[PDB]
Amino acid sequence: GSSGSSGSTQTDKALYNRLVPLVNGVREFSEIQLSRLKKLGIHKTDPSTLTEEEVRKFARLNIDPATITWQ
Repeated sequence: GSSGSSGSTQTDKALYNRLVPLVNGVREFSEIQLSRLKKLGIHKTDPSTLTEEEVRKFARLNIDPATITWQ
C-alpha cells in the first residue's frame, strides 16, 4: 500500500489491508480472524467475497489503541 493524502471515506478499507496483508502473494484470513468472523456469522474465507458491510464490521470489533477513532 501507500500512505499519503487522505482519500475518500478511507477508514475501514485502510485497516482491511493491515488485517489481511500480502506476503505469500495471496490474501487469506487466518485461524484467528476467522474464529472471530464466524461469531458475526460471516461464512467467508477469501477477502474478495467480503463486502464493505462485512469489512467495516470485521474492523469495528478490532480497535487499536494507537488509532482510536470515535465514530
